[PDB]
Amino acid sequence: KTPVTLAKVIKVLGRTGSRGGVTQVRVEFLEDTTRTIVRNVKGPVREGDILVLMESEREARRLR
Amino acid sequence: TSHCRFYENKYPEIDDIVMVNVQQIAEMGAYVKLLEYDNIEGMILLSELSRRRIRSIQKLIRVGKNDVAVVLRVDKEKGYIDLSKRRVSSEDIIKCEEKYQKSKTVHSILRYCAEKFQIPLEELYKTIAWPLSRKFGHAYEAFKLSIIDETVWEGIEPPSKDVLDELKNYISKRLTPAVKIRADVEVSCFSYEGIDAIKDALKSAEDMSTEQMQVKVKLVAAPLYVLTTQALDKQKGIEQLESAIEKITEVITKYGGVCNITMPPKA
Amino acid sequence: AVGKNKRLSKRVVDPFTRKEWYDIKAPSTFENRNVGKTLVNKSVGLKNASDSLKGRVVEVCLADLQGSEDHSFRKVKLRVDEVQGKNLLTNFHGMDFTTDKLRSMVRKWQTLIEANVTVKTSDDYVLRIFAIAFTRKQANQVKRTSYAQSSHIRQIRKVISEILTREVQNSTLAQLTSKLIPEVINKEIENATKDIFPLQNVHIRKVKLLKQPKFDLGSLLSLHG
Amino acid sequence: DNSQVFGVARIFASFNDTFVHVTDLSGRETIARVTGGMKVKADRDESSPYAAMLAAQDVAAKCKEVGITAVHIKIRATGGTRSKTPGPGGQAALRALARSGLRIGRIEDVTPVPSDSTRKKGGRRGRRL
Amino acid sequence: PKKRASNGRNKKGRGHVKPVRCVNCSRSVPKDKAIKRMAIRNIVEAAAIRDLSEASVYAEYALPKTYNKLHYCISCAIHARIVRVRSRTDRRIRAPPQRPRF
RNA sequence: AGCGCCGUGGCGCAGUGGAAGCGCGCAGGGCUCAUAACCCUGAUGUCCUCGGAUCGAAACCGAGCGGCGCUACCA
RNA sequence: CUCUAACUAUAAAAAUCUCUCUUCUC
Ligand SMILES: [Mg+2]
Ligand SMILES: [Mg+2]
Ligand SMILES: [Mg+2]
Ligand SMILES: [Mg+2]
Ligand SMILES: [Mg+2]
Ligand SMILES: [Mg+2]
Ligand SMILES: [Mg+2]
Ligand SMILES: [Zn+2]
Repeated sequence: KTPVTLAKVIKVLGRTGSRGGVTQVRVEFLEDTTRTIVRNVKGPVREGDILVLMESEREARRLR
Repeated sequence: TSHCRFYENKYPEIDDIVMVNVQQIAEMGAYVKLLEYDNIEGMILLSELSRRRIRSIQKLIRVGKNDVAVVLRVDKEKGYIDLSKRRVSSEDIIKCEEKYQKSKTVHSILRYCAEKFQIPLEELYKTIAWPLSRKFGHAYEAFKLSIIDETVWEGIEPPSKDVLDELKNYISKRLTPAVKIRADVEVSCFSYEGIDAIKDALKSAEDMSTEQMQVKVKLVAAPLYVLTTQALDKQKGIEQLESAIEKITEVITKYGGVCNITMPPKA
Repeated sequence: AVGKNKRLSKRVVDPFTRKEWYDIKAPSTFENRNVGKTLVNKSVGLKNASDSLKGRVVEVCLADLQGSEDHSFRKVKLRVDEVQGKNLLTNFHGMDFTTDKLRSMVRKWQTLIEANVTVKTSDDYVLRIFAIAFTRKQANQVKRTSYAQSSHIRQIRKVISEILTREVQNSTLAQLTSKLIPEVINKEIENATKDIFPLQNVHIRKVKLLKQPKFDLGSLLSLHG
Repeated sequence: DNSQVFGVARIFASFNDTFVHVTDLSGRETIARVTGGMKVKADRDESSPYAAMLAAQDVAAKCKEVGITAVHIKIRATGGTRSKTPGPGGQAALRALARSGLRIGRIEDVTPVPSDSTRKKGGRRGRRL
Repeated sequence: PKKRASNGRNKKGRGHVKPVRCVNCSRSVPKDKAIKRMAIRNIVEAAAIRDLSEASVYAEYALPKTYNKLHYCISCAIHARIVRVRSRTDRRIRAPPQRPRF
């Protein structure tokens, strides 16, 4: 099964990770834009970009 | 051709044990072939690889050789296996390797028969091997019974009875041992006639030696007499040696002496 | 995970087909007489299901039994005692707060007041009642604590004891519970203690049933229906 | 009340291997015992939020198929003498139950509290890692 | 030398006090030199409050808060950053950090 | 004397049945300011001797050698 | 001359060290 969802990132909540490569993204689900999640992105990204996810409810904590 | 599964299905089941060979380690770990099931690949990434801290990468993996393994997840669409090696207890590893040894041994005989008759090994496993593993829990025990009892083959549908005949031949030639049953008898006599008593005792004992099972009471010491025989069913030697005990007690309870049992019959 | 080695020191069935739903009926003290549902194994003679239910206890929010939201913190333990088949009768077994309300309720810079009392009701019910109260900063306060001298604690606690024991040793459990649901006892406590100390936030917590005489079938009948 | 068939979650959430175990509203008949360790392997993610999520989805499916629709949730830390703090998987399990169909009512903390008795494990200086 | 005229404990004339156990490492410490924190927080995280409010019966649920006064030994307290090493003139200031979010 | 074993790459273990194995050793370089710990990589063997079965024996076994623990010096 | 709200998720291991002390006066 492929329950991927597209979420448009609206805010970059700074950067985290051991070496400092992964970024906080506040994504907003393209379906039902009422909902917002924070997640962790490898690679550069700006506001307005969209992301593809398999897991949807996983709101992972800060990597450390 | 060497191929085919050792167990029922082709895919490994969840939460089971296998033993796999390693051939290659790229970056995340080793995706390796299995020698307990079929021949597909399954991966161990580095997190579930070494119980100890990850210090030696190549020393503990030893590309080219076999090692115990445990399957976590199965993807029953394509043939992908998730597998580990840390998570097998010290108690477990020995039964793991024993099951592998049994599965490997049963493989070669049917390999020989398939090569000789040009029958796919899959067919031989489907016809004779799998119903034996259902009947007896495992096929090697089935072949051990086949050496002893011809009836274990009764109910199987061979692809040809010539397979049965040559398999009888090769099992009798290859799997042949007849465990030795030994015991120790204590002669505690303080009596008058004991040597002639012992002579009559061994006469009676060795008179019971059958064609297929021969009992001899060898001398190693005066009080300790060691009883040796070879039992092929591992279930007659005990009774014959208890018969020898009955003979010796009946002989010496009337000559005046005393005799006792130190070690009863045992494999 | 396969972790466990199998220290042994598939008979599969559908275990929940052997189970059935029974309704819950609450005593007439509460407005919402129907509480919920309960799952019981099917009636197999010699260990009948009716025996299986009898003795079950349950925790129910007092709002769910009153419908109001000023009772958002209390809960009632109910004990089943009677069987009708496809419908069961539960008796009051105790009352308690919610932990959240009580832990929020105790605060720094105010001495709490606790009172135990063991009582005999009108009929036979050996009960025990716990009372919790707190001092109060009066609406003029600049001495910015609200502590109370030990003698005032002894006096107030003795008042709590007399009021609780007097009220409870008068009536059967039902009249007591009906008095409890609006906490008339709370209001009378703060009324009789305000002479000594302001004694804010008086309440009654963790009322326990300790002993009941025999069966009292008729009263339980009267309380349901 | 439109016949919401209530149940109870009774979440147990420690620093290790959170538990989700639905019983009847009476707290006697088990429904969907499935635990934190059931759906994770490395045994380290036992307390991880994802473990709680997976166990929660399994419980949600089993609970919906048996018949319980609304679930009353109680979170229990390790409690007793041990550490008083809700497990990290508790929040994840609660959120996951909240999403997956089953309705929610009357969440409260049930973690036991002693009267500071039965001296806690560790010694005087305690764990001196 | 004399670093702490109050000796940290805040004891000053009571002989001895009962010792509490660290909620992290169980280091027994006198209750007064036993830096303490209130665990006043909502039972559910702010990341899921709506996820509960809409997906639950009884609209406008009270959303209860959990309460705790945890006790930290000074070793674990300084390691886990709840208490912070402060400059010599700064050790005077007993005032809290002025309402973290003002 | 018979039994219960064993026969090593330098030492220790191991499967015995698909045919040179791992640690401890040692040489070399690697980390280190530097030594030790730790990384990695090598050059060396009749897995004791004669046979017999085997597509195959170092491996299954016998007919013998050497080293052992007992039984026990067994007129 | 005027008011009490925001709360998070850190612990693998790391032993040892040889010379040599040279000064202040218009
Ligand atoms: Mg240390
Ligand atoms: Mg330390
Ligand atoms: Mg100092
Ligand atoms: Mg000094
Ligand atoms: Mg202090
Ligand atoms: Mg004094
Ligand atoms: Mg030294
Ligand atoms: Zn501590």
